[PDB]
Amino acid sequence: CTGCVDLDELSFEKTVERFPYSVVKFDIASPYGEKHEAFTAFSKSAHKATKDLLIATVGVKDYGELENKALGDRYKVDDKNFPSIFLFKGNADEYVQLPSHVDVTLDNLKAFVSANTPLYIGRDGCIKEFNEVLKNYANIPDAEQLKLIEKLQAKQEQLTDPEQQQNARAYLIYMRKIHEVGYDFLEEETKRLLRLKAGKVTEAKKEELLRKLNILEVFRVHKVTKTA
Ligand code: NA
Repeated sequence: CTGCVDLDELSFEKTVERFPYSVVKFDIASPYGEKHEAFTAFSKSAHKATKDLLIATVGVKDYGELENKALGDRYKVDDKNFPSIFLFKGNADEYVQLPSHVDVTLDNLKAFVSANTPLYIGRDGCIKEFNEVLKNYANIPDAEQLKLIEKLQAKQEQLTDPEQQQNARAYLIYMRKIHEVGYDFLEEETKRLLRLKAGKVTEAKKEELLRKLNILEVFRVHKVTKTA
């Protein structure tokens, strides 16, 4: 899958031991289907979020020299019940396995990382360096809102990743609209977005809307404390 590093008997231990954390799916060689697609989606997500996590695959072949059988056997991977998902903590000796009962989904894989490492794969659309300064934005004073607009506008112009540049536009719109009209903007925009999301929409269009809804979520506050 895109971003998934496929490892073998020669590369596995050496590569795992060079990253702070690795998540490895052991499966048949040339895997396919729902769990693999989830692992693919996971690779994409993890990649957008961090550089300290290796996303890797090991394909155990049933043919010829049985490449990677020894590797599978080192970790006692149940080859009657592929795929098997492992998380390694910086070397090939210190690891945890994904319980065999847990469905191999994008959500469950994100959860696996966050339960077993200091790493966090955020929501699609989010930008961590924006989020870290935006807590409680709707409630802070106008001058501090304007300072943050100027700051994140400067950050946006430096953004080199195309998705982050697009997602930054939504952050800025929301920052400006909330500064202009106040927290009522959250409800307005949530209803607009949900009307769209409730229409007949393609998967791509849904993903676009969800990214807007995820960025807008950053602006929700538990309590409105600023005057409207
Ligand atoms: Na931008």
